[PDB]
This record gives sequence, C-alpha cells and structure tokens, in this order.
Amino acid sequence: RQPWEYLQELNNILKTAYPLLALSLESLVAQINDRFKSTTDEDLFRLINVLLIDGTLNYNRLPENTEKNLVKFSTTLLYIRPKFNADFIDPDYETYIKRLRYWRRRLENKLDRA
Repeated sequence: RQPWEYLQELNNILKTAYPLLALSLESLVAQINDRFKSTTDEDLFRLINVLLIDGTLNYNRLPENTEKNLVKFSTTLLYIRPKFNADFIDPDYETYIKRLRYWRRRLENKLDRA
C-alpha cells in the first residue's frame, strides 16, 4: 500500500537524481528487453522437454491427469494447433514418451539445422 506507494516514491526520488542515466538505463533495459526477446519455436522444445521429463518421472515413480494436462497445454499451444491436437489424440506413458521423444527427436533435428 503506502509502502508500495513509498516504493514508487523512492522511484521518483530515484528518477529525480541523475536522470539521464535513469533514462538511459531504462532505455538500456527496454533495448535489451526487446531485441533479445525471442520465442522462435523455443517454447516447443521447452514444451517437449518439461512434459517428457515430468512424464517418465511419474512413470518410474510407479496417465489420467497426464492426459488431462495433455489437452490443457495443447490448448496453450495456440502449425501450432494441429500437432497440439495430433499429440493430444495419439494413452499409456510408453506411447506418450515414444511419440513425444520422437517429436523431440525431430524438433532437436530441426532446430540444429538453423
């Protein structure tokens, strides 16, 4: 609240001092924020990783909530929709690893060609 208001009150007190640098670093911040911000099929490997790693984890720990999340993230996969469906329709963990690993196999094979 008022301390969170005091946080901005510091920020103005920050902005009041040496503000060219406060301009420039904020300018630096957004500059680096923008030009480096990239997701060119990167979430796809980030998806294939976090799923298959969680998936074999529970499989050795012993696919319902696995199938329930499988539609959930394929929804977040907004091309983007068909393989989200094609993985959602294609189950036991043995197929679920094997397809997603083969999916990761080409996705690594694709991204390495870049």
